[PDB]
Amino acid sequence: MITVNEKEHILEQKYRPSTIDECILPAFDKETFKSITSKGKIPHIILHSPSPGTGKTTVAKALCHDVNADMMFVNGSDCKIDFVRGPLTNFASAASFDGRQKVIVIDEFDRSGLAESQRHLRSFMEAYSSNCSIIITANNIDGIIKPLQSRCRVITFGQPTDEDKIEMMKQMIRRLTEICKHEGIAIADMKVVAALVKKNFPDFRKTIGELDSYSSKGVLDAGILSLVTNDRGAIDDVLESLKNKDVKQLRALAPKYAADYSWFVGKLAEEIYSRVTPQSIIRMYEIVGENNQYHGIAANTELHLAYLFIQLACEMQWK
Amino acid sequence: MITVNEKEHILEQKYRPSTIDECILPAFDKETFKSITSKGKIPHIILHSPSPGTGKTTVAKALCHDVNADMMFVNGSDCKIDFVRGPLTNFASAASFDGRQKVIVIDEFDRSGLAESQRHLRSFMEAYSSNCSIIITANNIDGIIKPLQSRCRVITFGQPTDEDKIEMMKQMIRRLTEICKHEGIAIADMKVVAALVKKNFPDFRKTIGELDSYSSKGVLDAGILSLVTNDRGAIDDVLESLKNKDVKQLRALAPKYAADYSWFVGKLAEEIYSRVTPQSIIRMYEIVGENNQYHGIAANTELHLAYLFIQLACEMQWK
Amino acid sequence: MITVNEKEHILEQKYRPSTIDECILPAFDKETFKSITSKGKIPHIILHSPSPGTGKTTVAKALCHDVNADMMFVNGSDCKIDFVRGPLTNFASAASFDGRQKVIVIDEFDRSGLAESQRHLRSFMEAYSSNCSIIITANNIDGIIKPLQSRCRVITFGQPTDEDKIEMMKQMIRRLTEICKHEGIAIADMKVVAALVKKNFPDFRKTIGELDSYSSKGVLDAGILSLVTNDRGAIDDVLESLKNKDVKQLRALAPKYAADYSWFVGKLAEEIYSRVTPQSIIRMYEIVGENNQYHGIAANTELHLAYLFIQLACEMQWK
Amino acid sequence: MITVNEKEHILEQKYRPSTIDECILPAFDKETFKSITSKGKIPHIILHSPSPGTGKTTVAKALCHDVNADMMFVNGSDCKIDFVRGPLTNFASAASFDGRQKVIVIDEFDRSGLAESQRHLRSFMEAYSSNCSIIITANNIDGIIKPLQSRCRVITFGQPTDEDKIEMMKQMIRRLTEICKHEGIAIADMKVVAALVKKNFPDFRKTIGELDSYSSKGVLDAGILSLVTNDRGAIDDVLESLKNKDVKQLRALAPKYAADYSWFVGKLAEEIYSRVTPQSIIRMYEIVGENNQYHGIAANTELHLAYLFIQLACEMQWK
Amino acid sequence: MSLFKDDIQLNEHQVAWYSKDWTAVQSAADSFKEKAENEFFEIIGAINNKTKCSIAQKDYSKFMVENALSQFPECMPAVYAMNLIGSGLSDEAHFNYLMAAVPRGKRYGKWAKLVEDSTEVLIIKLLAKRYQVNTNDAINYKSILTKNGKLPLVLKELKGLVTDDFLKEVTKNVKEQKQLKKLALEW
Amino acid sequence: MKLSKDTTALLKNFATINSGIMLKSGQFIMTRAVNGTTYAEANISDVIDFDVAIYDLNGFLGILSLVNDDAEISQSEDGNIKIADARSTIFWPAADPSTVVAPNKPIPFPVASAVTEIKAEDLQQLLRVSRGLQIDTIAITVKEGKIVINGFNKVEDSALTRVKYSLTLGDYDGENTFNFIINMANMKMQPGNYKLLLWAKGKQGAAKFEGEHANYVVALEADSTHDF
Amino acid sequence: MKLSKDTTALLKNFATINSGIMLKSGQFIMTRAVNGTTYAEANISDVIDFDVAIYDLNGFLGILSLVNDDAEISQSEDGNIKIADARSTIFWPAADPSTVVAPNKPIPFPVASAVTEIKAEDLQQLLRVSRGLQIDTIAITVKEGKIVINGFNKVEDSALTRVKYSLTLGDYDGENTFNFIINMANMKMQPGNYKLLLWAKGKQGAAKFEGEHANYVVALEADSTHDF
DNA sequence: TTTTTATGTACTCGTAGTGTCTGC
DNA sequence: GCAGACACTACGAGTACATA
Ligand SMILES: Nc1ncnc2c1ncn2[C@@H]1O[C@H](COP(=O)(O)OP(=O)(O)O)[C@@H](O)[C@H]1O
Ligand SMILES: [Mg+2]
Ligand SMILES: [Mg+2]
Ligand SMILES: [Mg+2]
Ligand SMILES: [Mg+2]
Repeated sequence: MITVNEKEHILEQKYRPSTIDECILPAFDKETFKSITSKGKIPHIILHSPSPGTGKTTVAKALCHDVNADMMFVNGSDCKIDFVRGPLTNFASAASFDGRQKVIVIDEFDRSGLAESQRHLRSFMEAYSSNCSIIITANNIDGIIKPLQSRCRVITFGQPTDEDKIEMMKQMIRRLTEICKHEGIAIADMKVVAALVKKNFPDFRKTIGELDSYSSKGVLDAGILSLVTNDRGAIDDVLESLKNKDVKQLRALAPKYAADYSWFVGKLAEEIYSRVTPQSIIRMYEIVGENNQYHGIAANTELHLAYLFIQLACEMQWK
Repeated sequence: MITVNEKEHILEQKYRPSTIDECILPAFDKETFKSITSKGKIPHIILHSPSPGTGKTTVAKALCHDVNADMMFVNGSDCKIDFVRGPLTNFASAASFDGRQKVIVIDEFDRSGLAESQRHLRSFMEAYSSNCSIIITANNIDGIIKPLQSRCRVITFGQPTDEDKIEMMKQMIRRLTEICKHEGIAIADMKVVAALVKKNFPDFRKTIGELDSYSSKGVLDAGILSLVTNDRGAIDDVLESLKNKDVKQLRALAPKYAADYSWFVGKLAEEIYSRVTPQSIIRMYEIVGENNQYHGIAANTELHLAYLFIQLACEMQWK
Repeated sequence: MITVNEKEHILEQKYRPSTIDECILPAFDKETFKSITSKGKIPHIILHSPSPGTGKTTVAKALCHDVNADMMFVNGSDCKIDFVRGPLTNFASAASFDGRQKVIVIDEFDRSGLAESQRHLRSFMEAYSSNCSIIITANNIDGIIKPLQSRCRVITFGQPTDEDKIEMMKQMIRRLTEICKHEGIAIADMKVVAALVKKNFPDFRKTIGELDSYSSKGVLDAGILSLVTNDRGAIDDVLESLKNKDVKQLRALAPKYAADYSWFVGKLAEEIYSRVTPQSIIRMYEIVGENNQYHGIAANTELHLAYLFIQLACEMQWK
Repeated sequence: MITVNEKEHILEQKYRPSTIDECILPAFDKETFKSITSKGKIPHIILHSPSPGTGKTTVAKALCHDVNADMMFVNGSDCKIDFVRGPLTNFASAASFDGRQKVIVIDEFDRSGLAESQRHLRSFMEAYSSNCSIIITANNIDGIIKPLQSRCRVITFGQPTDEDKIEMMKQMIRRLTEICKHEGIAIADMKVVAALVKKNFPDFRKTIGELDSYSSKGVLDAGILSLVTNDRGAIDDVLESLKNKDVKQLRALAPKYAADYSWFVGKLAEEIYSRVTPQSIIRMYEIVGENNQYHGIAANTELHLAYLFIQLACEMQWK
Repeated sequence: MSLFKDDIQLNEHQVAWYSKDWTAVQSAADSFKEKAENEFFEIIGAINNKTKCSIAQKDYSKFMVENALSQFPECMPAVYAMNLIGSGLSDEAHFNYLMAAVPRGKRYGKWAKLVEDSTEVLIIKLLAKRYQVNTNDAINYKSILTKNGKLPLVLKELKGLVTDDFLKEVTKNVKEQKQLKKLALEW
Repeated sequence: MKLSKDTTALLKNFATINSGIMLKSGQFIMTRAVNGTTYAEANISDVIDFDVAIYDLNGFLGILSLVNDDAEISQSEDGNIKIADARSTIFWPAADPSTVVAPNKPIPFPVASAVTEIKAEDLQQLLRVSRGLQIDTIAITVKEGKIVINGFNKVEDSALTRVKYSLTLGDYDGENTFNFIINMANMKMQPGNYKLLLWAKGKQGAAKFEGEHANYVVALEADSTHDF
Repeated sequence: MKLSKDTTALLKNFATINSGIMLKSGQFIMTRAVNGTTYAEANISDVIDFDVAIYDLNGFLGILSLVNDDAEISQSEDGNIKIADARSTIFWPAADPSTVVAPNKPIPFPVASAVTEIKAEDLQQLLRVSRGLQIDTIAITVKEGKIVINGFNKVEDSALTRVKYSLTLGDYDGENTFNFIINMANMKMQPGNYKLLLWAKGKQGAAKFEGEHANYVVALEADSTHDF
C-alpha cells in the first residue's frame, strides 16, 4: 500500500503519501477530501492546519494526484509577485496537453512577508478559474487575506476524536513498520514505536524525522531520548532559554519563531503553564495576553516577540 | 433568466450575473447603477467594499455590458505605471468608430505598491475622459489615493440598510434556489439555503461556494443545516468554570467558543451580568469590553479568550 | 455665462471654468490671478492643495487662456527628465510664431520618483525664464523640492479665511443652480444644494460629482436632502437613560446605533459637551475617543457601545 | 547701481546682481569673493547651501563676470559622463587667445545619479586644472562626492552670523526699496519691506518673489503688513488652544484639519517638540504615534482628531 | 620605454585624458569611489550617548535603528514603544522620540543572531531550494542529514544547483568566489 | 490607396516631428510638433481616401515596411486601417482625432521678410558639419551684404558669439539687418533644395523652408533679433 | 561529443524553452518547459555517447562558444564533464538528472486533426508583426474555407474580438470549424518552414510545428473552441 | 568601537549587445 | 561594396520610497 519515491534521502520526503487514502487523517477530514477528489474538478482550496505536521502539503499533493491534475507545486516563500506574473500565469492560462485540470499548490502561503502576492492572486484566481484552480496551504489562516478566503474553499483540519485518535495510532504503527521494513531497519520492540508515535502525535512529520535521524544505527532502541529540539513543532528550546535568563539568546532566537506568532504564543502559554508556580502563571497570562493584544498593530513581529521574551525573563519565578 | 458561463466549473464563477438587473444590490445602489446605464455613459466609478463577494467585479462587468461599452479588464496588481503609459493609453486613444464608450475596469486596484501608478492616473482620467471612463474595484478604499477618489463616483458595497438587507437575502435565496435547480442539486428544505445566505452575508460568493461544498453528492441534506448554523449553545459551563476558578477547564472551553468571539462575548455579557455582584459589573465592562475592542488585532483568539477567562476569574465577585 | 464643454459627458469635466472670473476662488487668490492676467506675463506658479478638486488645474489652464499663453499642458508623471531635456527645452528655447507667451503647465508634478526631474528643472526655470514660465500643479507641496518652490509663486488652494469660505459657498451654490438649469435638472429645494456644497467643500469636483450622483432622476427634493446629510435619528433616549444610569436600557439601545457608529458617536459627544462641567468634559472626551479608536477592530459593536455607555455613566456629571 | 535685465520679466530674475559688490553676501564671504576676483584666478570652488536663493548661482556668474572669465554655464544635471568626456574636454583643451580664464560653472550639480560623472570630473581636474577652473553650485552638499570637496574650495552660503544677519537684512531692505522705486511701486509703509526680508530670509529670491506677489496694486500698506506677518496655515490657533485647554476652540477646529490629517500631525509634533519638557516630549510623541497608527481604523476622523487634541492638551506640561 | 628622455612627467590622469584612453580614464576616475561614512552607526551611538545630532540632510531607516537598539534590553522598552506606534510617525519624529526616551549607556557589540557561516547558510539555502521547504524546515533537514550521515550524498546530488547568480542570494560580500570551489566536487 | 516609397519616406520624416499624424482625405499631409516648434506640410502624390488619425506613426510605417510595397491600405469595416497584402492583413488601430496634436488648418505663412535659397548640397554639408563640429544652433543673418548661416555651439558658447561654421546662402539686397536663430534640433527637413523665407514682426517670427514637395516652418529662437 | 554549429544553435534555441536539458545517449535531444506548456524535440546529426544533465544550458553553450567547434566533450573521471580542444580543457559540472526538468518520455503526437504549413517567411512576418502590433495571442481558425492565423492583443481584448493580424496559411478542405488559441510566449521555434499539425479532442489539444530540424509541441490556451 | 531586512516599484545613467544604413 | 558608424534595447548599479 505504501508509496516510496526510491530517490529521496529523507524519509519524510521519500515516504510521502501519494493518495488521500494513504494519508493518515481524521475520518471526517478524509471523508471531506474524498468528497472533493470524487467530484472530478477541484475548486480553489485553502488547507488550514494550526498543528504542524498534520499533513497539509501531503494532503494537497494527494488531492492533486487523486483528481489526476497537472500540479505545479510552489513554496509560499518562492511565490513572489514576479513569479505569479511569469511562470504561474503562463501555466494557468494554457490548457494541459492531455486534458488534465491544472492546479497550483502554493505551500505555506501564509508564512511569508509577501502579502503583495496574495493581492495579485485575488484576480489571478478569477481570470483563469476555468482552467487552473489553486490549493493554498496555510498554518494560521489569518495570514491569508480575506478576499482569498472568500475565493477559496477553506478546509480546516479538525481535531481528531478519540476513535479517530486510536485509528490514527494504529495506522501510524502500520506505516512506521512498513517504512522500517523498507529502509532496512529492524524493530527491537513494538512498544518503542508505539510510544514514539504517541509522544509525537499528531505531528507525524516529527515522528518520521526522529526515525530518520535515528536510522544511522539501523536499530530502534531508545526512541524517546530525543534531542536537537525535536523539529520545529516542539518549543522546548524557548523554555530552556528562558529558564537560563539568557536575554541575548532569546533576542537571537525570536526571529526563528516570529514567522508564526499566532501558534507560537499559544504553545508558549500552554507549555509555561505546566512548568511555573500559579502566581507567576497569573502574571504570565497578563504579560502574554498584553503582548498578544498588540500584535496586529506591531510593525515588526520580531521585536514584539523579543519584548515578550524579555518581559517573561524579567518577571517570572520558575518552578 | 439566469447567467451561466459553461466554461467555468466554480459555482460562484459559473453563475456570475451579466446585467445590473440580475445583480443583487441594495435599492439605492441598484438605482444608481440603473441610472448610470440609462444615461448611456458610465462615469469614473470606484466600487469599494472591505468584505469580499459583495458584487464589485460583477457590477463593473455588468456596467460595461449594459452600456455596451468597449471594456478592458485589467488585473489591478498588473496595472503598474508602465502599464498605464502603454496598454491603457493605447486603449484610451483608440477611435470609437461605432460610438461604444471605452471603460477600463481596473479590478482590485487597492495594492499599496501601485500608489505611484494611481498618481499617474489622476491626470490620465482628465485627458481621456471624453470617451474613456475608469471603473476601479477595490477592497479597502484607503489604498486608492484621495485625488482618484475625487475624480470617481465612489460606491460602497456591503453596507445595506436594515430594510434592504432582508430584501437582498431574499433575492439571494431565490437565486440560490435557481442555481440548485440548474446544477441538479435537489434541496431537501429551503431552510438550509436561508442559513447559507444569512451565514456568509454580505459575501454572496462565499455563499455559492458553500452551496457547492455542502452539495457533494447532489442533495443538500438536513445535517447541512446543523453544520452551517453552528452558534453552539448556552455557555453555562464557562460561567460555572469561572465561578469554580479552574484554569484548565477555562482553557479547555476556550477553543470551542473562540471560533465565534463576536457573539460569545455578547452572550457572556448578557448571561453573567446577573451572576456577579452589580458593583463589579463595571469591572467586567472594564475588562470584557476592553478585551473585545482588541479582538481584531489579537493573533491567537484562543489565547485571547483564555486571557479573558483569566481576568474574569481574577477580578470578579460571585453572589 | 457658464463654460460648457460639449465633448465631455462627465459633469465635473463638462462645466470646467475657462476664465478666472468663472473660478470659485478666494478673495485674495482671485486678485493675485487677475493681476497676473493683467500684467500679461505669468510668473512661475505652483498651485498646490492637499484636498483635490480645489481648482488648481482649472486655474492653471484658465490663466493661460486669459493671457492667451502658448500653453503646453503636460502630465506631471510623464515629465521625466528625458522629457525635460527634449520637448520641454525645445519648447522653452524657441519663440512662438504668434508671439504668445509660452507656459508649461506641469500638472500633478508631486510624485517622489520625479524628484530627479525637478532637480533638473531648477536651472531650466532660470535659463529659459525670460521666455517660458512654468505652472506646476501639485497636491502635496512637500513633493516639490525646495529649490523649485523658491523659484515659483506658491499658491495654496482650498484654505480660505472664514469670511471667504462663505463667499466660496455662495458662489458654488449659484454655479450649481446654473449647472442644474443647463442640465435640465429640476431643483425643488435649495437647502439640498446648500448642504451638498457644504459636505464636499472644498472639493468642488466632488461637489459636482455628488450633484450628478444625487440626481439620478433629475430631481432634488427632501429625500435627497435627508440622504446627503444623513440625520437618521435623534439623541434623547440615550441621554435620558444615561441620566437614570439604566444599564439594561443602554444595553438595549446599543445595537440601535450599531449602523451609523461614527455619526452617532459624534452627535453624542456634541450633545454631551453642552451639558457637563468642564472638568469632566475632558474625561469623557478621552473615553469617547478611546472607544472610537478601536471601532474598526472590535468584533461586537453592540458590546463596544455598551462599554462606551457604562464608561460614560461611571465618569459622569451633568454639571 | 542696480543690475536690470530688461529681457527678463520675473522680478527675481530681472534684478540679479552682475558683480560681487552688488550681492548681499556675509562680510567674510563677500571679502573672500572679492579677494578671489582681485587675485584674478578662480580656484575650484563649490558654492553650497541647503537653503535655495542664498546667492550661489549669482555669485558664480558674478565671479566669472568680475574676472572676465570665459564662463561656460552648464546645467549640472546635464553634466553626465559624456558631457565630461565631450564638451567639457573640448572646452578645457581649446586655446584661450584672449587670455580670459576658462571657468566651467556647473550649476546645481548635487544630483546623486551623476556620481560616476563626478569621478571623471575629479579626474578631469587632475588633468585640466591649469587650463580651466570649476565652480560647482549645489544645494545638498552630500550629493557631491567627497573627493570633489577635497579638491575644491567649499564655501557654505546661508549660515551668516548674527551681525552678518542684521547687516544683510538691512542691505536687503535697501535693495528692495531700490527695486520698488525702480518698478514704479509706491512704498506706503516701510515696515512691510522689513517684514518681507525677515520672513523669507535667507532666501533672497523668495523675498523678491513675495515682494512681486504682494505688490499687485503697486502699494504696500498696513494691509500688506498684516498679510506678510500673519502666516495663514500655521497651528498657532491650535497651539494656543492646547496651552489654554480650550475645549470649545479645539472642538471647533477639529473638523478644519480633518482632510489633511498626516501633514497636520507631522507639523504639530514638529512644533510642539521644542516647547515642552523632555518627559512631555516622550509622552506627546507616544500619543501622536498611537493616534496616527489607528488613523485607518477609527470611524469618525473628526472625533479622532478631537481626541488627539484633548490628549495633547491634557498630558502636556509646557516649559 | 618612453623614447623621449626629457618629458614633462604627466601624472596618471594627464596621460589618461590627453591620450583619450577612456578605459584608462575610467580606471583613473574609479580610483576615488570611497564607499564609506558609516551613516548608521553614528545615529545609534548618538542615541546611546544622547549627543546632539541632526538628520534633516541624512537618511534614516526605522527598521535598522530599531533592530540595532533591540540588541540592548535597556533601550528596548523605548523600541517596543516605537514598534507599535511609530509606524505613522515621520523619520525625524521617530529619531526625536528615540533621542528623548532611550537612556544613555556605554553599550556596543555585535548583532545577536546566527553568526553567518557561508558553509552552513549555503547548505540551508540549497536544501530549501531543492526540497521546496522553508528555511526552518531546511535547517531541520540539514540537522537530520548530519546525524543520519546521508548529507554528503545529498550534496553530491544537488551541487548542480550552485551557479553563478545563486551565490549572490546567500551573501552580498565578495566571498562567493571561494564558494564555487567549496562544493566544486563534494564526492 | 497605396503608399509609394516617396510618400512613405515623407511620412517617416513627419514622424520625427510629431509622433502621430492626423492625415485627411486628399493629397495633402501636414503635421505640427507637440510643442509647436516645427510645423510641416507636403503635397504628396498618393491620394488618401479616408480620414484617419494614427497615434503611433513610426509603428505604422514599420508595419508597412514589413509587408511589400504593393500593400493596399484601406479603412476596415471596424474603423481601423487595413493594410492588405498577398497573404497577410494588418489592422493598425485608428486613434481618436483629439489625442493627436495636429493643426486644425494649414497655417498661412505671411509675406516673407527675407527670401534666400539653400541648396541640397549646402544643407547636407551643414547637417554633416553640425554632426562634426557639434553645433546645435544656427543663425541666419547678414554679413557684408550676403545672407549667411552661422553655426554656433550653444553648449560651450552660450552668448552665440564664437562662430564655428559659416555658410553663405546668397546676396541680400534689402536694407534691414536681422539675426534669426534656429535650433538645429528643429531642422527636421529631408534633404533637398529649399527656398528659405524668413518672417519676423516684433516678438513673432518663423522660417519657412519651401521644398519641391514638402514645406517646413521652423520656430526662431527666443533671442532672435531684427528690425522688421 | 562534437557539437556542430547547427546543433549548437538548436541547443541555444532549446535553452529558451528550459533552463537545462538532459542530453541522453543517441542522436535525439528533447526538452520541455518547467511548467509544461511547451515541449521540443530534435533529431540532430551529432551522436551523443553518454547521458548527461546540464543545469545551465546557457552557461554550457557560452563555454562552448569561445572554444573551437571541433572540441571533444566527454565525462570526467569524477562525474563532471570536460570539454577539450587543443589548447583548452574546461570542466563543467554535470548536475543530477532529477535536478533538471525534462519530459522523461518523448511525447507521441497523435494523428493531427488539421494539417497545414507555415512558411519561414510567413512565420518571420508573424513574429515581427507580433512585436510591432503588441500581439500576444494568435488563433488558428477556419475562415471562408482557408486556415488563417488571427493575431489578437489579449491585454486590450480579453475576449479576443478585435483582430489585429490575419495570415492565410492555405486551403482547409475539411468539415470541422475550430479556433485554436496559442499564446505567443509558447512559440519558441526558430525560423524555418514548419508543418503545423493541430490536434484536439474534448478539452485536450496541442499544436505541433514540425520543422526540418526540430519539432515544437505547444499547448493551446484555455478558451480554445473546436468540434473534434 | 558599532553590521548592513525583504518585497515591490520607479527612475536615471552607463555600457554592452544588436540591428541597420552607408561614402570616398 | 562593406567595414564602420549611428540608433535602439536590455541589463546592472545606484538611489529613493512605501510597507511590514
Ligand atoms: N496525515 C498524514 N499522513 C501520512 N503522513 C503524513 C501526514 N502528515 C504528515 N505526514 C508526513 O509528513 C511529511 C510531510 O509533511 P507535510 O505534509 O509537509 O506536513 P506540514 O506541511 O503540516 O508540516 C510526509 O513525508 C509524511 O510522511
Ligand atoms: Mg509542508
Ligand atoms: Mg473583485
Ligand atoms: Mg489637477
Ligand atoms: Mg542655482
